[PDB]
Amino acid sequence: DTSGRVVRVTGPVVDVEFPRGSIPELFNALHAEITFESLAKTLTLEVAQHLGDNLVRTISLQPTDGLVRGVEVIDTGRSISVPVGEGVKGHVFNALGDCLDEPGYGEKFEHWSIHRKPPAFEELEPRTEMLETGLKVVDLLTPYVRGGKIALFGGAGVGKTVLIQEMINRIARNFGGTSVFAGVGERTREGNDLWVELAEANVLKDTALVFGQMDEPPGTRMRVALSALTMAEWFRDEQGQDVLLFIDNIFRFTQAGSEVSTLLGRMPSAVGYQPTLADEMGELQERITSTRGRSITSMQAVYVPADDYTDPAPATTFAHLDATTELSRAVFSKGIFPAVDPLASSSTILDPSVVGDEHYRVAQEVIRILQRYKDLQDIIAILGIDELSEEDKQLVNRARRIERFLSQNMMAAEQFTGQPGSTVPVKETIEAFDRLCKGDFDHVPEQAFFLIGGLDDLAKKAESLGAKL
Amino acid sequence: DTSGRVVRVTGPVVDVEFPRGSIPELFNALHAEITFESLAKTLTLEVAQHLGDNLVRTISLQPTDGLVRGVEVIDTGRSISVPVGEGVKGHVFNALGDCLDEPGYGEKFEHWSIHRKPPAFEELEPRTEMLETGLKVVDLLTPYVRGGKIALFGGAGVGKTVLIQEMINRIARNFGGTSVFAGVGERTREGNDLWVELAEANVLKDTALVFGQMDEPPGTRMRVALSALTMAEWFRDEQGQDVLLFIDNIFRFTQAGSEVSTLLGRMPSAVGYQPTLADEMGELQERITSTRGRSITSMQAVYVPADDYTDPAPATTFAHLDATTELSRAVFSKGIFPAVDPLASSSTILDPSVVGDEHYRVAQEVIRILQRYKDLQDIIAILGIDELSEEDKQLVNRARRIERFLSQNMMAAEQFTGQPGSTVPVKETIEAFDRLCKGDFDHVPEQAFFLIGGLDDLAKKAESLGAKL
Amino acid sequence: TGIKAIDAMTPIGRGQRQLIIGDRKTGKTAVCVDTILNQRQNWESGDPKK
Ligand SMILES: Nc1ncnc2c1ncn2[C@@H]1O[C@H](COP(=O)(O)OP(=O)(O)OP(=O)(O)O)[C@@H](O)[C@H]1O
Ligand SMILES: Nc1ncnc2c1ncn2[C@@H]1O[C@H](COP(=O)(O)OP(=O)(O)O)[C@@H](O)[C@H]1O
Ligand SMILES: Nc1ncnc2c1ncn2[C@@H]1O[C@H](COP(=O)(O)OP(=O)(O)O)[C@@H](O)[C@H]1O
Ligand SMILES: [Mg+2]
Ligand SMILES: [Mg+2]
Ligand SMILES: [Mg+2]
Repeated sequence: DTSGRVVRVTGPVVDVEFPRGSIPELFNALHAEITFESLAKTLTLEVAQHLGDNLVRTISLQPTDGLVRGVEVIDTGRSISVPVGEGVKGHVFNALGDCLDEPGYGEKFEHWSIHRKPPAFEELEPRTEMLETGLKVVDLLTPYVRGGKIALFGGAGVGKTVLIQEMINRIARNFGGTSVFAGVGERTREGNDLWVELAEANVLKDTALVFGQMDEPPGTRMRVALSALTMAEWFRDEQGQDVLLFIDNIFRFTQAGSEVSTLLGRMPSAVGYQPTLADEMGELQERITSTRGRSITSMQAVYVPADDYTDPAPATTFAHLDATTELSRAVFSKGIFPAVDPLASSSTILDPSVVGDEHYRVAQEVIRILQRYKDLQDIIAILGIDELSEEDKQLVNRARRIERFLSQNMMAAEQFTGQPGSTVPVKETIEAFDRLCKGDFDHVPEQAFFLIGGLDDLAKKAESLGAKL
Repeated sequence: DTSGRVVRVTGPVVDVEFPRGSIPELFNALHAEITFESLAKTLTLEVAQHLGDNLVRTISLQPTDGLVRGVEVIDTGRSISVPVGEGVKGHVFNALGDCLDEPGYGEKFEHWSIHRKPPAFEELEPRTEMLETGLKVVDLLTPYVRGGKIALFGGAGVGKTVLIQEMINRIARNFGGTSVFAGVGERTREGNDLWVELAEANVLKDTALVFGQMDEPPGTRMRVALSALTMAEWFRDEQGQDVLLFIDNIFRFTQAGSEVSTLLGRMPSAVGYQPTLADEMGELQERITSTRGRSITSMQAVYVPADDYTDPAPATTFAHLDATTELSRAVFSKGIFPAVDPLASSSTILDPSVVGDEHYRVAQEVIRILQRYKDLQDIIAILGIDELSEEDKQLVNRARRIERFLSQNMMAAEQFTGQPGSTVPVKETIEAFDRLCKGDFDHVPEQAFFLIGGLDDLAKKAESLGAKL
Repeated sequence: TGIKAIDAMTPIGRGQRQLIIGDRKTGKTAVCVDTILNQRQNWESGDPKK
């Protein structure tokens, strides 16, 4: 007839031969069967390449352990589809679209293909509206954008997930729209933790969760982000109501693409990443966008391999963002939380014509003081502060106090330390940092600027440390 | 008949098939046709390898866009030949031997193959005669050899082209022989600049220019140096009178050989260079020489990739030269011009038996002072100059004045500083640097040494700043 | 280009190829867009030589 036949099985990549004239199109979904009674399942393969001689190379979305050569492969005729609609709010889903908490749910919904095209160029408009969070460093030096793309870069264990949870607490709770959370190649324990904490915070009824985690074959970790993005695209286009999209470790999407590319027999590029790194990253990231009149505020955590910010994956991700919060291990080791590197982080709306003159001036002054401190850091490391000029000593004192005052006790840090969170309005932040960079607090010790909120918290901690403002 | 047939076209490398017995020898010139009316031309192909089974792998000298598989390839039976004789002087030529400003000129001249063997060893003779240029640093620390091999090393955009223009101004303007200039894979703006500036100085009537620039395929950049070298070899062997051979960024020969080494089927060497790097560089560089009684004063510019003097191309070029003027970006960043590194540059006629006892003593003292200064620079940067001795502070003042007095306002840099150029005889240079090292000008500020000529210019600029000497 | 630093220290002429090289978020696109915007008076002049 017209059904295929497995020929080669190289890991989670499967080559399938089809009768001529019946070759499945790229991205089509095929179904194979594993009959080994403990691993019995139905594999969903995705056509990746046409090899010739009626061969087709596909990426399996489930582990191929137990697959035999010559078994029948059924071409479904369409690409992988996921449920879309209001019904997906409040449930946990797979990369294939299967509900996890309530199996069989959503099989009667409208189903959308996970491979869409990005919006046309004539539909795009730049977003320059500030999103106020309540964090001092984020609101001052890297203000977030309403309907823009945000990322949190960082090495291993510097606070990317804790900052994702902080932004879920701050932005997604007081929200009026709908939220989607994709967990790409991350911990399953964290997925369960988020599921439970969104159930108890009464936020789950507005959030749709899609999880493809660390214990999945690279195809699942490559396509789960597309599934969640498809649900978000439905919420943006068909319903048009202020979507939020959190993606946990888009870098795991990149890494699964790397592994799949190695298995497909492609030539390795620099470092070892796939040759189609930027192309896949662009095909994904260009659908995470707000069109004219319809919003998607996006926030992604990006892992930085071996703390190497010049790695091809984060270096390619950088070009797709409106605000990049970069977490450093140097800042993380000093106990400053969030461990935001203030000199590397950036935002496209830190512009006098967007945030105002005083905001921008105070931010530039803070950055100048911190850059001078970083310039002196070498001499300070060998000879200490005692050898600098008097101007430089004053500036280093101001810079230590500033780099400590950018720290803050976050709402999500109450689980680690027991101290509740703090919200600081942006005007109070600007005023406080203006007073710092002007020298109005050079007498308060270096501590008492550590993990507090606004100026009242500073006054309380200084008066508990025997100082005044 | 006995013609060829194009079988494969992968970029600049073309495979051709010939009947048995009609296989062209290595380095022959074949002619193919491109008939597309917007790109119609006659491809010249240089036989590079015999692939077996009557196949032949050739490198194209023109872009292969528009070349069809199976077209006729005519074997000329000889290698690429260029016009030679006293009639090539005053004209701009091609890598193929075609006149650019007056096409058709030279088709009735004697034509010499561009492939030669280097002179026999029994004809080689060491050259130990100083070529007085007029630059303080060159005349002092890197005395050029008359009839010898000179090079200018340096990264991207330090001083090489300006220094070669300066040396064309100094050595070639009042020369009693012939000059040949090979522009090997350089800019075309600079080629037109040189053409116009040689027509202005009435030097063009004695100079033969051969240009294959950066926009040309790697075959032209690989063979233009050989064409110009064949013209110079004719002027040396047949006419026999005092050739000058300038070559801009000869490295481009190595780089063009490296661009096609993988397409020719060779495994790459250490830093991505061809395995035959040193062998080809030796085959080329050994023809650029003065035999006994026949002189060729050669002067090449050598690009150092990424300022790394350990790169295999400059590291292999270093062995073919009698004098090397090595330019640094650290000296370029300080405003000192020419940006010669006095501690890295060298010459073989820097010998008490060649340049005299006082020249050599002054040069060695300058080098010692500058080395001690380079050793103290880090201490001075971290701990401050007041931490040194009094001997060391004296030496540091002297070394700063000396490193500023090695700079000079060159004739070819009037376009960059608006200031006319200077010329300093070698005896004035020797005595001036003797007085500097002895300490006769330790009361003149650090300026008034910067971009000047001899001691009279030093007095003028010192009095312009309120000082004497 | 309308920029003092570029027009004074690294001047650009018509026919030249000047490279704007740097890290990310240093002002490369800013420099190029300002160079484009500075030609408004040249365009409003009217003669094809300006
Ligand atoms: N001359 C300037 N003065 C003040 N601010 C500037 C200047 N040039 C650029 N900026 C600011 O720098 C920010 C980013 O600069 P820009 O986008 O031009 O850099 P870029 O080289 O394009 O980096 P990327 O391509 O990675 O975005 C802009 O928000 C702009 O406000
Ligand atoms: N704001 C904070 N306050 C206190 N502790 C923190 C804070 N952020 C992170 N930490 C600690 O550092 C660790 C960071 O983990 P996390 O950032 O979730 O890892 P990753 O960045 O790999 O996702 C947490 O286990 C937590 O104990
Ligand atoms: N003697 C000099 N005086 C002033 N500027 C110089 C001098 N030599 C080089 N430069 C500067 O260096 C730039 C490029 O130098 P060049 O020698 O052309 O680079 P390369 O060595 O890569 O060919 C010039 O535009 C010029 O501004
Ligand atoms: Mg994490
Ligand atoms: Mg040059
Ligand atoms: Mg830009």
